[PDB]
Amino acid sequence: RHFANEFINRIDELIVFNRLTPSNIRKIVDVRLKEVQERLDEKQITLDVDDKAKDLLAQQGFDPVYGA
Amino acid sequence: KTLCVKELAAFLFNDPGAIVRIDMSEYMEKHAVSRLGQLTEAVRRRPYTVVLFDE
Repeated sequence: RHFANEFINRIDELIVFNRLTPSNIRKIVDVRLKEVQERLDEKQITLDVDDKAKDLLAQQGFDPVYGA
Repeated sequence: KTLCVKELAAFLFNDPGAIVRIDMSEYMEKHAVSRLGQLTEAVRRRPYTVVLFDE
């Protein structure tokens, strides 16, 4: 309704993003740990995360009205 | 209402393009007779075109 009736027809796909579910929060911190390990490889520093650090940061970083 | 306009220009003029699209969704003022100008200069380059009025 904000644009025109002929402008919405030229768009190929109308991908609508959804809300970040609490079950997908565990997979969010798994991506951030990859960027940290690749930066410490030049200094020969191995970073390891147990199964307790990812669970605590998942329940505290949940913010649906702002995202990640 | 849209495919029929492109069909007339592709047969009577042998050109799929060169379609003057004038949207009236924004020209809703008393001073809209001076900016249309846009319609007078759109057909000046090619006198054998089509005119479309959307909304």
